[PDB]
This record gives sequence, C-alpha cells and structure tokens, in this order.
Amino acid sequence: QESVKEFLAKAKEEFLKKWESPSQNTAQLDHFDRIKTLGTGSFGRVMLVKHKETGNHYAMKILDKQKVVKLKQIEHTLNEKRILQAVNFPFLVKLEFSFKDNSNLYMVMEYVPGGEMFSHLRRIGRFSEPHARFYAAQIVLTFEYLHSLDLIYRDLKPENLLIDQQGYIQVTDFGFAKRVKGRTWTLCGTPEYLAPEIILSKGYNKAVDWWALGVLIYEMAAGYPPFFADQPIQIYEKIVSGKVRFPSHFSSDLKDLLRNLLQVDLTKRFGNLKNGVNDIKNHKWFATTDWIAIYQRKVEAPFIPKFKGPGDTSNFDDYEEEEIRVSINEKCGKEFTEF
Ligand SMILES: CNC(=O)[C@@H](c1ccc(Cl)cc1)N1CCC[C@H]1C(=O)O
Ligand SMILES: CNC(=O)[C@@H](c1ccc(Cl)cc1)N1CCC[C@H]1C(=O)O
Repeated sequence: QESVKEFLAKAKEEFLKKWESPSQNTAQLDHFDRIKTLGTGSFGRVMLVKHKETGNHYAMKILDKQKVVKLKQIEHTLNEKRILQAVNFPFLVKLEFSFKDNSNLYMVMEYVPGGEMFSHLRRIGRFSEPHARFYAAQIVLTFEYLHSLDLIYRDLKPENLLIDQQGYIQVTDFGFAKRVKGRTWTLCGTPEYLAPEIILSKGYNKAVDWWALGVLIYEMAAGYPPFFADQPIQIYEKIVSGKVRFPSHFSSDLKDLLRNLLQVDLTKRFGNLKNGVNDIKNHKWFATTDWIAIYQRKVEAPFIPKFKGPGDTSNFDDYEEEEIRVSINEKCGKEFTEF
C-alpha cells in the first residue's frame, strides 16, 4: 500500500541524514552514577547507570577498546554505534548518548526494566502461539524497517529482545548489525540461530534475519530451538540438513510458516522472495494480527513484566561488580576516531 511505501521512504530519508552525519561525544562518564552490572561479554559490559542531574536511568554499554581490537570487533563496534544513532523505530532500544575516553567506548541506551525475553521464556517454559505471534509480529515489522534501510541485524535471539513496561519488545545489541546493499561475509551470531549460508561461509544477505526469525518463533512456541544439540558442530550439521521436527502441539499454520522461514535454500526462503516481507505478513499464521495496531502499540500485551520502577534490576541477573577504569593514556585512538 502506498501508505506503507511512503512510511518506509520517510524512514529511509531520516536514517540517511543521521547516517551521513553521525552524532558524537554527547555525554561523559562523570555525568552518571554507576548502579549495577546488568550483563557481561567478551569485550564489555552493560551497566545500569543514573544521570546525576536528571535522575534518569540508562543501560550503559561499555566496551574496552583494547579488547575490541584484539577480538577483531573494530568495524562491528563502529557499525553498532553509527547505526544506533541513526535508527528510530518503536521496537528498537533507543541510543540516548555516546562517547569515548582513553580506555572505553560508551553507548548509553534507554533502560528497559522488564528483562530479556530469554528469562521469561525459560521461566514459563514456552509461549502460547498468540503470545509468540505478538512478539513475532514486532520482529517482522522491525526487520521490515531495518531491511528497508539496507541494514541486516544478524543477532536475533531471545536474550536480545527486552520486554518493556507495556509488554512490548525492544531489540537491543546492534553489535553485529551492518549496512549491506548486497552480500556480506562475516561469521557472526550465536550457533542455534545461524542460517545455513553463514555456516557454509557463503556471501549472505538479509535472508539470514528471516531464517533467525524462524528459529525464534520455533523456540518461543516450543521452549527450545529447532536445531538443538550439545555442541556447536552438531548444531551446525542439523542446521544445514534443515531437518526440523515440530512438536505435535504446533498448529498446522505455524508448521507451514516455519518450513518457509527455515528453508535451507535462501532463494526459496520467506522474506527473500519477490513479495518480500508480505509473504510473511500475509501468511495464515498471522491472519489475526493487526499490523497497524501492533506498530501503534494498541494491542494489549500477553503479559506485563513485574518490576517496581524504572530503577528496578530484579529481572536481570547478578554479576561480579568490576571497576570502570579509565587509563591515564589514550588507547587505540586511531582505530576509534569516528566513534
Ligand atoms: C503508520 N504505519 C504504516 O504505514 C504501516 C507500517 C509500519 C511499520 C512498518 Cl516497518 C511498515 C509498515 N502500517 C500501515 C498499513 C500496514 C501497517 C503495517 O505495520 O504493516
Ligand atoms: C545487550 N545487553 C546485554 O546485557 C548483552 C551484552 C553484554 C555485554 C555486551 Cl558488551 C554486549 C551485550 N548480553 C549478552 C547476551 C546476554 C546479555 C547479558 O549478559 O545479560
């Protein structure tokens, strides 16, 4: 519909203006109080912080420049920040400030206190199909938006989907997102969610996101991912076979959608055909979905996370609390000039 085409054209105009002229250096570390570590990774951490003047809470991603360099994530970290400062969509966590210092890169994101979908899914076991569908619809729209901007997300998994105060998803972690007009080649993503063409070291495209949506929908509705095995090599063999077994409790419509998203041949995969995202949005499994009402956040969510306020960390887990040290000398200044 022309209304959708015009919405996406405007979205792309607005993205490109920020993409071409990225914001930089919009806060500094001593404007915030450190509260709690919300998560950790190979080269950084996410910390709940409070802005000392406004009292607002944020999730501050802190990346150690020297570890970014050593783990070959320079371009990925520059992609992440340049993309996040340029996008704007209801189901993406917003980047509020970014800056760097002698030791670290900082991305100060809105704080979503409801926690990761991962925790909620593991606690309940599996989501009903309507509940999985409510979240899936948000991802479909988010990927429609991102792909229209030539962006591939490349890290869809339940840990990266935060549940907000209204029960809606906010996607976090753009560490593997990239602007790609054709193909790209980097091996990245978590094993259970990788498309076959990534495992096989091919040049791949936005169809890997639609594969990962199939994995996410399966895992939401089953409670476990479709290619589960004990070690990555075994997961990869299952993925490239694409042999999927569906629980008998799945509806026929869900199984049909998943066979088309978990299509090993990327040239036959839903989301990657002539009709693009509309093969997904028009599939029978989504027949009850009001796409506009989802976008406008007018659908009552399947559940509302329990939390006490914008500073509550009870839905995140506990980590050893380590210093945020800032060296007296600048590290890796050249590599991160554009950040
Ligand atoms: C203001 N909203 C729209 O123009 C779109 C929309 C929203 C987001 C995206 Cl990424 C694409 C399209 N509405 C209108 C009709 C279809 C429906 C939809 O959400 O599919
Ligand atoms: C995006 N938010 C997070 O917290 C991320 C994270 C942590 C550190 C960094 Cl540098 C980047 C990303 N992790 C990784 C998977 C689960 C989660 C955690 O540990 O809770």
